Amino acid sequence: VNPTVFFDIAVDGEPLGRVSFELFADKVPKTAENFRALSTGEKGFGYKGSCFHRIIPGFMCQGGDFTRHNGTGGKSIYGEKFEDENFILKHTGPGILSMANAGPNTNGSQFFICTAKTEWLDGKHVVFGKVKEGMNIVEAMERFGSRNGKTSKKITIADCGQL
Repeated sequence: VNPTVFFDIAVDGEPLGRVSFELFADKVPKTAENFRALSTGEKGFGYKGSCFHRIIPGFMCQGGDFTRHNGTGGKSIYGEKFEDENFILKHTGPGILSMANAGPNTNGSQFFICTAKTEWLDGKHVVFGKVKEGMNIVEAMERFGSRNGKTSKKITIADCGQL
């Protein structure tokens, strides 16, 4: 059965809500397992305490950089990077969960939640999940963003894990 993880989001330290994701381990098992193990911190590191450093309304909320907190760091459980598993799944609309990267086969820990349809990233970013509950909480994160991505308040993952 496809695993389910959750984020407890905080805005400048104040609780905001819970976002839960369905990870399509059946279709992208390696990518979904990385994200799952970073949400539980079972490898010693992960997402708990990291932030959403780049939020663009109408585009996507991006986070997952738990070593440099600005988009220049992060690492997977398999090493500093790992390959593109497949591009079966498409960026069909809001709620999609896809992996960020700096070129072919450079996936680490940085993901982005689509707040819109982003079909131009098909074949370039691996889709591996979707928001299951708390899409309202993601839309509340979006309003603390800006056209260039700098957030007006600190959006953090106060807690994460598996359900």
